[PDB]
This record gives sequence, C-alpha cells and structure tokens, in this order.
Amino acid sequence: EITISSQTISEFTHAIGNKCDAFVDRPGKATLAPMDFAIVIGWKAIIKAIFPKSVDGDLLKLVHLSNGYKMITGAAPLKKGDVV
Amino acid sequence: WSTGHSQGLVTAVTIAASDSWDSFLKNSLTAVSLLLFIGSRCLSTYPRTSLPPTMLQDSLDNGEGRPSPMLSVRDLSIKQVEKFI
Repeated sequence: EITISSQTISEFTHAIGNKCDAFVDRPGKATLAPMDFAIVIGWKAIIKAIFPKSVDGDLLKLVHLSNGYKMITGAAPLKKGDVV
Repeated sequence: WSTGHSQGLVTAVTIAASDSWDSFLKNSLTAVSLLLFIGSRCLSTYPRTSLPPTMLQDSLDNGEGRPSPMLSVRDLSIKQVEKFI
C-alpha cells in the first residue's frame, strides 16, 4: 500500500514531460494522476514474478517486450490521496 | 523622472539608485537576482500546461495568437470589454 501524494505525481509528470493539466495542481479541481503511474505502483510487485526459481535464465539479457494498460470499465482514475 | 512597464520597472528603480558604474553593476545584480526569483515563482505557482490542439489550431486559423495567459484587445473601450468579461 502506497499513498499517491502530489509530490510524487509532479516529479513523475516532469520526468515524463507530460503537460496534461489534469495532473498539475489547479484550484477548484481534483488533482489527477497519470494512468502510467501504476507501473510506479506495481513495479515492485510485477518484477517479482520473473525471479522464481522455476523461471531460471540470464536475468541480464532480459528484454522488456510489450506493455499494456487497461482501466477497468467504470473505474475512477487516480487522485492525489488514494491509498493504493 | 523615469518609470517602467510591467517588468522593466525594476530597471527603472535601479537607474534611480545608480550612481557610478560599480554601483550600477551592484544594483543590476540585485535586479537580475530579483527577476530570476520572479520568473521561477510565477511559473511554479501557475505552470503553463499543454493545450488542446483543436484550440490553438482554430485560434491560429482565426488569425488570433497562440493562446497564452495574457490577451491584448485593441480598439475597444474599457466599459465594454468589462461588459464582455
């Protein structure tokens, strides 16, 4: 469980160069988080799946092939207070 | 006497304090250090974000400028621009 704070959102958006105003803090509107922030949330959970002994290979020559996002139909995008 | 616009007014107040070249240099230092703080903070307070390309495409097809936080209107009195706003 990680708390999505505004500072992390800002740092991430700057690191990716995203200008979409839904993520920069504006008064009178909920601070939104980029959908690509899930990997930041889920990396330390995702990559633990390539470690198990049964999947034994050259970790060094590993190549990231493809990634896919999919919001659950009817799910609310992330806010800056979500305990995720 | 002298005075300055939106931004350069700091240069005006420098001139009124400038006596020698070294005094001028020192005051210019205090100036550019000031306006650097202004540039930093007025962006960190309202960071300009991306803009929907339909918007600026239409605005440039309308002959207007690339949208920006400040708009200049000409040929119109104040009493009616305040009526439109």
